[PDB]
Amino acid sequence: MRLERVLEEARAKGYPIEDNGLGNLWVVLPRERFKEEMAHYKAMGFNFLADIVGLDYLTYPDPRPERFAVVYELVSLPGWKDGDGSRFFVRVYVPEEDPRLPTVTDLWGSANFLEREVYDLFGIVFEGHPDLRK
Ligand SMILES: [Ca+2]
Ligand SMILES: [Ca+2]
Ligand SMILES: [Ca+2]
Repeated sequence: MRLERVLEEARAKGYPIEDNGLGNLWVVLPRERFKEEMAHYKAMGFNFLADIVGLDYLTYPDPRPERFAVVYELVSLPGWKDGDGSRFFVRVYVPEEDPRLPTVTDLWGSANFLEREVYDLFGIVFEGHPDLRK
């Protein structure tokens, strides 16, 4: 199952893993490794980017590595016929000094809309997005 492999790689690379006991898993990626790993997840068969959620930790009581984070919902869709239903979240922290991430619109077509919603809401730039060049 793809999710086993995702977690094995995260453990080996020292990327933080989080669970909520309800079957939801998070892998925290450093911004410097984000695009390479997203491309690897696509190659592994996470063919559906379901969602991107922007987060602002300003005013919440527990310190985080950065003010902002972006969360991606990746899915291996159970169908034709590889694809096993694996689903997990990627979280990447984004510095307030440089609120910027690589686009993944080259990997998933749903990213066009999802990234634009986050840019409009938080001002986080998805560099390379067809609407956000320059
Ligand atoms: Ca969902
Ligand atoms: Ca969702
Ligand atoms: Ca959503």
